[PDB]
Amino acid sequence: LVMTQSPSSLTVTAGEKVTMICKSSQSLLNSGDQKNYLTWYQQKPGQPPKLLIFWASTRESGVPDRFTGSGSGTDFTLTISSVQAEDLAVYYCQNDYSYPLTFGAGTKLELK
Amino acid sequence: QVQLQQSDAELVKPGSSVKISCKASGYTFTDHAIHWVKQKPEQGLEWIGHFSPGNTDIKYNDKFKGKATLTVDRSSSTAYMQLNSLTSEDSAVYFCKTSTFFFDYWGQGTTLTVS
Repeated sequence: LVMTQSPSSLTVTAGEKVTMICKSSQSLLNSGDQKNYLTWYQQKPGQPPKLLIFWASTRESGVPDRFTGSGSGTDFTLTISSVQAEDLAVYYCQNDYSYPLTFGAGTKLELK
Repeated sequence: QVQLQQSDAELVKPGSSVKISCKASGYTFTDHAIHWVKQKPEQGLEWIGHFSPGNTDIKYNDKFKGKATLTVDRSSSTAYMQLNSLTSEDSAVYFCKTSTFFFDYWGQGTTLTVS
């Protein structure tokens, strides 16, 4: 099971909106409980990854409203409505549906 | 607070073997599985496997079956990972982490450089 992220990297100015994509080869929708088992991690440099979103759209405790996960099935997006200096990171999507728990190659956010 | 202290950075000669530690505290050790993640030096995470303490359920990523072996010492709340036959492929930062998105605590990482 393959997770494809795009873009690999991108450069914004703080203030601007940004979108990154995560496709999976196979659907992450479990009709068991009707949730997409897709997780987003923010990893800043010199730092461990940090949970942002789980079940495609549900935002972890503490994470600002400017991060919005969407999509279902095989096609997901993460959107930062207004990028802040503190958002400089690599963003990874992880398959939390079946073993092995594969990650995307990540989208690296850089700033001007 | 919850803490995961990982062992210090390791500089090591090829075909050699290393053992990362992950000392847990501030939570009952047996509640949550320890997962291990390889961060490739450029960009990329690879899930190595997990070790559920209490229930001795140990999953490995096929990629790492043979490279990685996950032990645990319950008396001291410590997860271990051992890496064997090290090539410069294995040069990376290695993280221990708790659970699959329900508990979210990571180690500060352990760099492993192979020259």
